[PDB]
Amino acid sequence: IRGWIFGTTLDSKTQSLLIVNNATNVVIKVCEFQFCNDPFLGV
Amino acid sequence: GNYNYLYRLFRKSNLKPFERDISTEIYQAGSTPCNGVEGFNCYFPLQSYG
Ligand SMILES: *[C@@H]1O[C@H](CO)[C@@H](O)[C@H](O)[C@H]1NC(C)=O
Repeated sequence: IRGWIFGTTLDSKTQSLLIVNNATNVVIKVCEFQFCNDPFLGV
Repeated sequence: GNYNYLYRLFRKSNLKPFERDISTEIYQAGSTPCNGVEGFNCYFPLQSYG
């Protein structure tokens, strides 16, 4: 587990929270993200 | 006339405290779904100050 994504539609036309732990720092953003159907990282 | 300042004119519910809504989804004021198409009873929720 690395992060969480919060919102209502979890797609564009609205804002959505994204928290992600990379390896030494957590990045938190609230952009109007266009999430994928099955989002994940490419470690 | 300066129209750079906007305000939301319609919304399905009132904002909670310190809530921010920047969505530009077309507000369906009637019973006809808008499907993202503006027209009769389908309005842009934002309006410019005069
Ligand atoms: C938040 O989004 C949901 C999505 O349907 C909506 O039902 C709800 O009314 C929204 N919250 C507010 C305070 O408008």
